[PDB]
Amino acid sequence: ENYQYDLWGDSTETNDHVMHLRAPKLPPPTNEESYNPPEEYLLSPEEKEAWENTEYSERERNFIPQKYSALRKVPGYGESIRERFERSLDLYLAPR
Amino acid sequence: NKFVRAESIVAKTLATSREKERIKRVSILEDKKAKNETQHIASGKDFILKITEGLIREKTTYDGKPALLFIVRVRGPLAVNIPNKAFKILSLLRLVETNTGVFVKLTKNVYPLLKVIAPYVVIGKPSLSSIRSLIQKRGRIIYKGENEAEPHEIVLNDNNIVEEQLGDHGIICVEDIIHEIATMGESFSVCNFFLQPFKLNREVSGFGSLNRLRKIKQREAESRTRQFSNAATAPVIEVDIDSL
Amino acid sequence: FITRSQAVRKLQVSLADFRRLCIFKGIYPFYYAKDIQYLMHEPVLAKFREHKTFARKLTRALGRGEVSSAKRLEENRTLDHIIKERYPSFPDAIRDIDDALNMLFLFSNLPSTNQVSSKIINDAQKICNQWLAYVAKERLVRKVFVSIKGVYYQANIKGEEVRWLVPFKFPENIPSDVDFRIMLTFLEFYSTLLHFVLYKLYTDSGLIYPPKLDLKKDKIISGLSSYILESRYDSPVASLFSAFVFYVSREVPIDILEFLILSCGGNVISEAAMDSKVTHQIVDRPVLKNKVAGRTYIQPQWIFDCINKGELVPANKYLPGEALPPHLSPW
Amino acid sequence: KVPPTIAQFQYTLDRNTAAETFKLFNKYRPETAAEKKERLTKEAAAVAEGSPKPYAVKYGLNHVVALIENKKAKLVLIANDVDPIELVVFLPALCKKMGVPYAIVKGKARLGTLVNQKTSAVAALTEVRAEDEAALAKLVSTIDANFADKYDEVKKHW
Repeated sequence: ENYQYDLWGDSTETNDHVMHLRAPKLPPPTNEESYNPPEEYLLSPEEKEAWENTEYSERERNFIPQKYSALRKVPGYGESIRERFERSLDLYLAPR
Repeated sequence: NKFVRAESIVAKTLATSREKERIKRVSILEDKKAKNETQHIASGKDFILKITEGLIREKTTYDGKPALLFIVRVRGPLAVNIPNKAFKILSLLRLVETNTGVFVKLTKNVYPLLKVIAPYVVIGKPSLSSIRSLIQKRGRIIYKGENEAEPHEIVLNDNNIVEEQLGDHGIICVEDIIHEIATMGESFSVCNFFLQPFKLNREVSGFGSLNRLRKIKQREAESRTRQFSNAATAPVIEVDIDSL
Repeated sequence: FITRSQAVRKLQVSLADFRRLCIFKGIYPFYYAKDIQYLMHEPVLAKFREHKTFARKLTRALGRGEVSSAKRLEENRTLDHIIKERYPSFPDAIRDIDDALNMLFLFSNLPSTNQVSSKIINDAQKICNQWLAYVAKERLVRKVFVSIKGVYYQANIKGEEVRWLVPFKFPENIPSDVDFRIMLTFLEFYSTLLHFVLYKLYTDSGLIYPPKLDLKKDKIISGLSSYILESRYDSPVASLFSAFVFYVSREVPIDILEFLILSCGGNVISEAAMDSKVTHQIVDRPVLKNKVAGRTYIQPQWIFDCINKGELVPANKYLPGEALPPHLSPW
Repeated sequence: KVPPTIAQFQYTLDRNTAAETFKLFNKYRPETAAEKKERLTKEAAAVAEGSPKPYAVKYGLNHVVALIENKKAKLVLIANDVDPIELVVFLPALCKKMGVPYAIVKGKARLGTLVNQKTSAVAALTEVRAEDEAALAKLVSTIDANFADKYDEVKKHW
């Protein structure tokens, strides 16, 4: 019988007493990186080659937009773990 | 490299001789049963034993109905060199790899073959949810890579791959394979070959400080759950294979 | 100003334990000298050193050849009070729960491996199922976004607008570059925080906690729909598809579609569930061989567009095999 | 050089024979404090609500010495690294005079591991079950040829 207690209870105050609580900097909303984005953002072969040429840490646009009219046609994503691990590292491994 | 001790080789020889003696009797009994030599045998029919959780056993007569089954390697007997008679069967079924699994369809002829190699592996009927989870979270698929070589058995990365490989029997997504495995579909054999191994995660995988105690506990619990009956008439032992 | 080396020397703590303490205290880097002095008093460090000593004791017991002693030492052995100070109020915890939810969702799909205990994966899956059940019961979801890396789900818990990513149900790759040790330490705290928040919400306004899985249904339809719980309109997402049975073909995953329809208030049945008022069906195959008029065949995109809009748009640009309209970001 | 009585050590049970002796001894581990406590608590609980002698190895130096000279002990183990060597100089000769077989094993620490104690410097067994009596007799017979016949000239090597 654990966790059966109000951890926070009545509380309406923030950490403003000490302003060292830096904002978590949560990721912003998406930027049309959908499986069915506008046809204008359909990466061309030249654009795809240019994106592939760039290496890690210089890929601000870290997604290859493409159109998939069928859900089954969506390819598997294996880079999700690496990207979120990098986010976790950057959460607290950067000077502030 | 390592020197071979006399005791180890002697133990291996004794265990191999015992297993060969058991296997010869099992094969003779199975051949006689196939010939309908019911004149003098220990048991006319056969049974399948089930162990469930405190721990109690269940026994039921074998029923002539096909059913989906999953088999995993148990890594033993500890000191028995697999005889060619069973080695060929294991190699054909590609379960020789430790901790590897594969789905098979129960049949009247398959059951006697399983009886011979029953101690070497663990068998049972997985649940639909467990089958779906395993298929969607594991399973190797051999294909020709990009153009040249075919070492990429990693995972079913894209559904379009399944359409390309076969294209004909309507197998366009992983759910089609799941349905064909759960149901007694014709494509069960086709997709079964497509996914030859099922490399399930192994045990603690190490010794450590506490990991050594965990391994010892697992080993001692195996003896209290699994047992090498060695009886030529030993009923097949079913367990909750989904517990993983 | 002191540095990581000075902090480690003063605290007399291992690098992994130092990182764990920094994460549990959010001591962002040089390091904050004024905060390390406060960190000098930490029961978590005492527990860590006690566990380290117990490890040596267990190794000694194993070496001496005494299983009973080892069992006694192992049996005879938290972040609850840590959360008290790093989350001053519930709104802050709700705001910061985005990373915790994302980590739990990512780990729930990770296959069991030697580098990650299967118990951790099971706990993450249970937490994700509990969160999905809570969201469906409260219908607080407002927008759905599909991406190549998953579906960018979001919730409006107390107006937070948190955005939690749901990874696609597929075998997850396991690159050796990622250090699971740090990920495991993060996941432990995130799971504890999620458990606390879920219990608090369930007791204050939700349902019984912890919910129990539907054993009978868990054998066949394990997932969000396999949960049973009981207690003791603000947006179209909570009113759409009222009493509408949205059938789903074998191609699409029921787990994803069923969540949305159940949150709205409808029902979903899949052809593979068996392995009726069927007003609608979702089909993604190139050819609709079934060709039935009773079940309204519509591409699944319309559900997302209707959820993001709420007008129940017809299937005009949603015919099976027809190119779907661009999924513009609602933000 | 050392006197003839010294250097009688350094000739000890071999790895195979020592391993066999430890395996046989490992089957008679005396009940530890925790095991005895839990057993007694269970017995008391059963009594409140409403077996022969426990065979175990003898390791106490005083107890072992008392067992010797009475022919009760069937086998004796001697630690070679005993810091007060005077405590162990007379044990081999005394056992030989009494005709009790013994085998020297390297390491007091290793010897103590079989009795859940840091060091005991001695170990012996008197009672043995039927399943292990034959094994104990065979080990005793083997130890004779292994040690006594291989070092009949131990008096040399000053």
